[PDB]
Amino acid sequence: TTTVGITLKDAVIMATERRVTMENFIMHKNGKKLFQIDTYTGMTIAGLVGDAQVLVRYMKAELELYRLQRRVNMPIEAVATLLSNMLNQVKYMPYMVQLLVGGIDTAPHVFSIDAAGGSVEDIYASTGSGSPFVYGVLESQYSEKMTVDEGVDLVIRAISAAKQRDSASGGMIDVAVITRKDGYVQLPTDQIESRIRKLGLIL
Amino acid sequence: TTTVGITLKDAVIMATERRVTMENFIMHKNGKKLFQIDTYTGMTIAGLVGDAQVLVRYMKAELELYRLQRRVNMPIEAVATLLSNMLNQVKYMPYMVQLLVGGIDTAPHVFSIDAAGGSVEDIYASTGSGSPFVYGVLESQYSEKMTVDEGVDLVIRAISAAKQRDSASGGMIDVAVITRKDGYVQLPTDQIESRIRKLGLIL
Amino acid sequence: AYDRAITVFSPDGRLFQVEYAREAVKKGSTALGMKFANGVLLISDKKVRSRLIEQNSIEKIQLIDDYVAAVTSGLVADARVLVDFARISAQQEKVTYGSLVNIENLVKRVADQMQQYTQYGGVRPYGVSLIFAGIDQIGPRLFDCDPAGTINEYKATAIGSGKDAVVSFLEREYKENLPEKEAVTLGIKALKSSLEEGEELKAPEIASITVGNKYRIYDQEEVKKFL
Amino acid sequence: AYDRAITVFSPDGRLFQVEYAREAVKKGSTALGMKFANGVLLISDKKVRSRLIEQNSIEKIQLIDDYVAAVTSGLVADARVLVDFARISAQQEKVTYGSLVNIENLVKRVADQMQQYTQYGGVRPYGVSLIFAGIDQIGPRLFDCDPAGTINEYKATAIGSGKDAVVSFLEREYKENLPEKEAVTLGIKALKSSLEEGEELKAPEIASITVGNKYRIYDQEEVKKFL
Amino acid sequence: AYDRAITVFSPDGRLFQVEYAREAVKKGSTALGMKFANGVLLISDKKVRSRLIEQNSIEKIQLIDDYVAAVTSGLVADARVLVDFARISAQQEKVTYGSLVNIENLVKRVADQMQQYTQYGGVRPYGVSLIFAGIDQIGPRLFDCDPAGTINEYKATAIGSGKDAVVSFLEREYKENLPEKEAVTLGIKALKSSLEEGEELKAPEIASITVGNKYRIYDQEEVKKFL
Amino acid sequence: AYDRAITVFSPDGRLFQVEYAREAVKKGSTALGMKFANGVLLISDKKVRSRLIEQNSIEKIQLIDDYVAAVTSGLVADARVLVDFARISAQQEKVTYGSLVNIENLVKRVADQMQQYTQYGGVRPYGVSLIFAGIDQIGPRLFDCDPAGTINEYKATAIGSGKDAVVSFLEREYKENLPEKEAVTLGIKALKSSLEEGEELKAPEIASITVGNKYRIYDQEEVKKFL
Amino acid sequence: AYDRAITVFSPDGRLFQVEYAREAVKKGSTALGMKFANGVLLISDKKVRSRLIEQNSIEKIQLIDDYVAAVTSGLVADARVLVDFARISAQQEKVTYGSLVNIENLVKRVADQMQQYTQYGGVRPYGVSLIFAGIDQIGPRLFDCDPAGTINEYKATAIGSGKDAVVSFLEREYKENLPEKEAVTLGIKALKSSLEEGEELKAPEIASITVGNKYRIYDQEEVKKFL
Amino acid sequence: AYDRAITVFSPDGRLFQVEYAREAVKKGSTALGMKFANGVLLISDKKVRSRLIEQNSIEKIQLIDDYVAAVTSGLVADARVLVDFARISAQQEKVTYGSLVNIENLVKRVADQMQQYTQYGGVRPYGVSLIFAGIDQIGPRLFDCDPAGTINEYKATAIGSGKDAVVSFLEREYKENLPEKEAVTLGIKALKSSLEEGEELKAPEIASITVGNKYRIYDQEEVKKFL
Amino acid sequence: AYDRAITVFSPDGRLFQVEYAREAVKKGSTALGMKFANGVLLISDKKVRSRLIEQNSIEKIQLIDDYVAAVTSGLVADARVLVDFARISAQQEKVTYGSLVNIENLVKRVADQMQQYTQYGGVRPYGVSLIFAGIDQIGPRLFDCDPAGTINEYKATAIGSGKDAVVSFLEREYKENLPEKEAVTLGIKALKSSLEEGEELKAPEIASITVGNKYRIYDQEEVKKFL
Repeated sequence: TTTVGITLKDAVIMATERRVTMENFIMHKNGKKLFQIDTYTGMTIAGLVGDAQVLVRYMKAELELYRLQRRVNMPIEAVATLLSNMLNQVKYMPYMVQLLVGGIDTAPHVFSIDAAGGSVEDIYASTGSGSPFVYGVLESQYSEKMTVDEGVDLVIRAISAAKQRDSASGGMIDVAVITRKDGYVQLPTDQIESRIRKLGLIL
Repeated sequence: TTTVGITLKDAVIMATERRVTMENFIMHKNGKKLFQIDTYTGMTIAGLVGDAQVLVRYMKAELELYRLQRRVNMPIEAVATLLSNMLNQVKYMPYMVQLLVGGIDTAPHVFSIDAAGGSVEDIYASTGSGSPFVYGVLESQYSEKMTVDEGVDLVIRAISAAKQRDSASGGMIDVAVITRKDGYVQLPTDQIESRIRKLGLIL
Repeated sequence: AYDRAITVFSPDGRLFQVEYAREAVKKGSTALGMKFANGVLLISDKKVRSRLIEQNSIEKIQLIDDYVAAVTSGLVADARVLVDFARISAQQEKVTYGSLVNIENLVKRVADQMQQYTQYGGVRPYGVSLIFAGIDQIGPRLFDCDPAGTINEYKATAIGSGKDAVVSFLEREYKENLPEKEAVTLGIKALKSSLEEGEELKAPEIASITVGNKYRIYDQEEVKKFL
Repeated sequence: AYDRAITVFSPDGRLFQVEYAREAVKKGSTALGMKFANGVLLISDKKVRSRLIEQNSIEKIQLIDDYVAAVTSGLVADARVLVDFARISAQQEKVTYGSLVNIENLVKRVADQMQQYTQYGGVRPYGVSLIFAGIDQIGPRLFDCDPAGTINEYKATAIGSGKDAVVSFLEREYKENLPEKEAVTLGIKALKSSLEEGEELKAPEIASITVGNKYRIYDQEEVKKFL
Repeated sequence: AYDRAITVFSPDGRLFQVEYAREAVKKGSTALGMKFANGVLLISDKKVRSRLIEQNSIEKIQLIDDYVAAVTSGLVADARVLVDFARISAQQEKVTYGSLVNIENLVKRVADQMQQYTQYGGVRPYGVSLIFAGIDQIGPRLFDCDPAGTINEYKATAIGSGKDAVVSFLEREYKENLPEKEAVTLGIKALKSSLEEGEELKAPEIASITVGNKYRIYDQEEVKKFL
Repeated sequence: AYDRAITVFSPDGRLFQVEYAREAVKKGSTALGMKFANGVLLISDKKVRSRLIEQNSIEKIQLIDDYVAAVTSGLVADARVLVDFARISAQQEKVTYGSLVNIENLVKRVADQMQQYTQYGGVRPYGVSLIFAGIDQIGPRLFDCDPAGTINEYKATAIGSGKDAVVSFLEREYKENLPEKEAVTLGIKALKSSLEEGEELKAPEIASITVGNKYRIYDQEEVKKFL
Repeated sequence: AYDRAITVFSPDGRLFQVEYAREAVKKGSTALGMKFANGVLLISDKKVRSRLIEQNSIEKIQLIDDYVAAVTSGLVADARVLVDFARISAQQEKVTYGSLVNIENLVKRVADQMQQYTQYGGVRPYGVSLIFAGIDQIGPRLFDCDPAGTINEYKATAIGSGKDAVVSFLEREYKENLPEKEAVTLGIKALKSSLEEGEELKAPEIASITVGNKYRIYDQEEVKKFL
Repeated sequence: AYDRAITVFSPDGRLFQVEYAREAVKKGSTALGMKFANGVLLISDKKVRSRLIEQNSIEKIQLIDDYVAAVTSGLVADARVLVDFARISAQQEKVTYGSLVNIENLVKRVADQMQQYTQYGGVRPYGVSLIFAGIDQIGPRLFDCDPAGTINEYKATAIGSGKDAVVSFLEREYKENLPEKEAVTLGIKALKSSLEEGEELKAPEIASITVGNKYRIYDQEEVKKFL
Repeated sequence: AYDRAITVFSPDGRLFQVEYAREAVKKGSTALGMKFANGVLLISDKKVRSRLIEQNSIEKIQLIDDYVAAVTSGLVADARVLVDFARISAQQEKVTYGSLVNIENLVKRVADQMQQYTQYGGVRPYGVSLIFAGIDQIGPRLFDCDPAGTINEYKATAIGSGKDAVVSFLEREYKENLPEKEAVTLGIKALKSSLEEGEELKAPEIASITVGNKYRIYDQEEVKKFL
């Protein structure tokens, strides 16, 4: 797996790829690892597929319930703190996952959460077996000043590198842009394919 | 074991074979690994025979109960989500299984579910020790445009390959075709045997 | 008096609170079931209450599984909770043995629950009667069940307000092994028997099952042809 | 008064609620059992209620296992629950020791359950009497059991409405060690004795077991030849 | 009398404590719902009590999820506790199957909780009625629910003090499949119908949902254009 | 009044429900025990009720183990449950220490159970008295025990209807250390003393145990020679 | 009558015990809160009882956390136990999510506890009303809560004996968005309004919080300048 | 009235059921204890009831351990259960710390159990008083304990019917630090004081313990020399 | 009437059983505490009852720890059980944090227990008041606590029969920050004030603690110099 999350001025961009392996055997080319879990919040999952999925459902549920009881969306830091507690409570029988939780409250935020419930905010983060290659690309090419279209390209690029050097990663790239104005928008396939072509790339 | 599930325009086709081994010792030539569990849903089982069977019964039960309480059949994605939760709840003392769940709601669907409750939809999937040979055949020979008769042949072919290179697989091939029109129909032996002959094959 | 608590026998050996629970059953609309040639059926009156209520909403015949159905009469909340229990109890039998061999035992498990609430203080009895009809490895079966937990197998029976008019009428006309189409007529006659003075009989529910088959619910167009 | 709660002794030392529970037993139809030459039998009246009730449905003699049977009289729901308890209790003894050596102990386990519900508040007694008859390593055995949890072993006994007419009649005519065919006649006479004024006795149930054999239920054709 | 305890049937078979619990519902302000062309809506009166109370505080239409809403009437504390239960119950269904396929079952789960508190001693019934409205895989749905645990699906219905004036008025004017804008008018007329003698109708709440969409709450500026 | 609940002291400091429980004990038939030269014995009256009851069925002297026996009087169901408890309690002592050293402690364990049901609400006392007789490492022992849980060790004592006649008579005649054959005679005289006006004394039960030996039950042929 | 048990509805659908619990609230001294420009405040009367009581001992405004405060009125023991519950409930929300986003939910959790004691037998309701005031991610918030578990959000409200005098007075004078120093005056006027006939108003407690800041408790020197 | 339930205060703040429990204590025979020179003793009256009761059976002074004894008065069943509880409680203290340092704490543990049964409904108080006498690391100790759970340490005290005669007499004659032989005489004089009109005082029990030694029970030959 | 059960509000919002519990407190002997210069003290009357009771036995001032003491008044059994609870509660705080920082929280924990028994049926309130006095990180502290669970911090207060005479007298004479020797005199005067008509004041108990030091109990020789 390769998932990545970056923050900008008034935006958050999340991307994954879609490959699912049971060892070296590519069982599904087209799984889903990026999920919207609130109006302005998304989550990416890496690690054991079963555990990750159970958590996606709990989160969707518990964040929708929060919203109705409070009439505001759960602050992104609160979402991370909630998960911190859930995962830690069961650290010795854990959910075997790596989560990125990204979104917009008063500002933008990306949080990275481990299987023991340690949560940390950074201005970018990546998770999964392909994550070090993304970190390489981001270290070199990321700027806080980047526009949204510059950022969308950046992640497409990063993941496309990760894909080439991680046999655990592959398939079409999913991207989502989260803004205060238009909310969580999942960029449509044909627009992403268009940019892979324009940057000159493969899968 | 070899089981396979494929989707087409308005159809789902599932096939297994019938061999049951306790190690290298072929104890039964003629077990049953394909089951109808709702009007338009079927399930294939691979893995520990006891666990797989206990699940077949629960599913039959709980999907019949759903239908009466709701007066509609449980959506195929719901069936997969149900199983996801069951298997995950007990991930550390698991059902040692690999399930395919296939059927028709508004469209057709095949889902593959692992022993930790990870569920994923693909347009085809295979499970069991013979699965990689099926995946070889399918990769080469499968088309979305295939007619139902073309598909029925395709799986008979896939499994007949798997049988030849997997000592864990063998016996007569079971096939079922699931359509909105005629529902779950299990194709009768003599019609399958007929097609094995016409494609020029063995067991 | 001795009628204030479910755990108290009267001096003649009566549980008055049970008998009163049974009076709740009489306030329900009539329903009947009868055995016929290789089959069993249920019929139940629909007292329409308003244009504004959805008709395919709470009607009273409920499938327990594909081969077993039930009608209730009495408190509607309690009927619901018992039907849902009956449904779960049927599925448990199917998971333990892969098939419901004798329906008598599904009924017995439901009746047991009902009796249990006539022996412990701090609970009230279920104010419901039920009829259970379906096919099993013995044949077609027709049972009833009351707040007390009391079971009887019948050839024909009724429950609800018009019970007596209907059991009285079948006591005179009922014949074993009619064809389906005639049983249904005989049933409709029985039901009409129970109304007072040239009062309309609007579309009832009818469901039937014959050996080798699954249950079928008559739709109201088919049902009209018997009015 | 002191008759409103199972846990309250009267000043003379009486548990009135238990005594009232016993009145529930009198409302059941009569049944009797008697020991004979290397065997024991049970007979029970069938008050037919309607053409519409299935006859081979709830009749009152129930096998507990292949060598032990019971008749009940009183509240039918409670009879059911006690018979099923008796049946489970027999199987537990068989799993612990591989055989039911003394039937007295099966009865004792059932009677103990019944007594237990006459000592704790918040439960009412079971309104049932039972007769247990069967063969074991001691010989043929005949017992009865009441709401209070009281056991007696008999040569002949009855339960139900006509108990007194029947116990009175056997007190005068009963002989030890008759042959089966005569014991059954003597029983039928006893039963007839209990009806008032030239009233019909319709087909009762009869079940018998003789040492070395299994229980056999007379079918109503065989039973008729004694009427 | 037989009206002091939830577990006690009257001699006619009545649970008076349940019926009194129902009287608590009548003290709430009126609310109604109705189905229309590919949609369903709810309207609820706001009896303003004071300048000093925040208006967007406790108003009575509560989303259960994005596609399901509810109005309550009766004791406000109990309404709250049931709405919060309904909400949790909806999320459980969504975590088990990934979608709420039939709303009838969410209502059934709530109604079951309510009925449970009419069978055990030591608890009182919930003094609340609810209306549930939303879209699901069957279509638009409108339900109600009462202290007894009784469910009905409606085309239009009301709850609260002015229930009868409103159900009476819709019985005469209601038409299936109006457009949204007209349904809302018809609703407001019904509501006005229920007040006595040239009494003001201040801004009610209105919420609607149409197939394929999410719920929308009318803001009071939009609501005024129907007064 | 203060006699309706086991947990309520009267103003004079009386538990009336316990005293009434004691009245149940008086309705049992008389039984007595006495110590003699290196032994102890029990005698109990058999009021024969009918030809039809088996005699070697419920008679009242019960071995608790090979060296300890008990007679009871009062409610028969409760006697049974207490004898079976006593038996289990003896085996527990034997498994913990390999031998019942002091019988006083077996009695104490039974009496404790009995007392426990005179302190908590929601249970009624056991309506039984017992006599315990046997040999242990102290010597021959004779005890009694009542519904209240009260213990006394005796040289001779009685329980049942004719208690007072018998305790009165032994108060005058009893001598320590008689031989077995004379103690038994003295006992029978005591028992005869308690009947009114030239009334028959049919065969009682007698059981005896002497130091170094096991219990022996006199068979009715041997018992007759004392009538 | 129907006012002896919390679980019993009157025939008009009233829980009298709850309404009586509310009468306990009226015996407390008056307290009020009001929203103003970017802030909220609380004021509470101090009826001084004696020179010998420490003043900075039990006064009635309690911080729940740094941004949320409460005043109570009613039974003091129960007030204490609720404030301490509120405090623990706030910290739980902070450990689960790292911040108290909506105060409505803290109040809801407390009100739920209070309602729970108006549905189960064997507990009495809390005899307390509370006001909750603080700032959160929505803005300044003012709530009240009663023995029944009933919530309302206010712009201004009072609790205690002088509630009506004070709510009546604010109904006429209160304006939204005053500055702090004027809101406090208006409050003191309202409070003075509630005393009878030229009676002294000794130093009340005042606490306030404005957006962006923490709570501040006026010390009695600052408070005097408004008398 | 307010005397029917242990949990109910009268309006003057009285637990009448406790007070009545205390009246049970007065029906026991008198017993006294007194401290003397480096020792403490107990004396208790033996009202002989019959030749037929064993004397060395239930007498009232019971060793709790080798250095601690107790007399009881009141219901004998409850006394027993409390003495056995006191014995077990002493051993627990010895296992935890290897020695009973302060007897006050053994008494406190027993008194706590007794008080516990005067605060919860569904249990009645123990109808017993006790005196505890023994030596410990503080010195010789004499305590009493009542149904209420009330402790006092005494130089001399009595319990039972003749309490007041005896406490009155010791109030006038008792001296600290007598020798053993004289304390015993003074005690016997006190006891005699409590009987009416030239009534016999048969052999009481006497037990004594002096610092550095173990308890000793006077045998009735030694006891006679003081009569 | 509404005064028979702790869980029942009167119509004016009163818990009469609590108020009656309070009347138990008035039967205790008087005790008082007061703050002085860098210290706090307690004084309690000793009504001597008999030469025969040990004086250094149950006297009423009990150390909770080395820096905290308490006096009680009311039922002595319940006082004991609360003091022992207070002591355990203090040690828990010390084991969690290594020091008792605020005594208010020890009292709060005890008062919470007391309140808890005024909300659940099936328990009675503790019939006790307490005074708590000691030094902590805030300074010297003086509290009281009643059956209801009500806390107040005082400069001086009293509990017991003569409470009012004493609180009345200190209301007129008490001055802050006296020296120890004068506070003790003022106290003794207050106490004398409460007796009627030239009645003796025998030796009370006095205990005092001053900042930086441990508690000290005046021995009766030192106490005499203030009489």
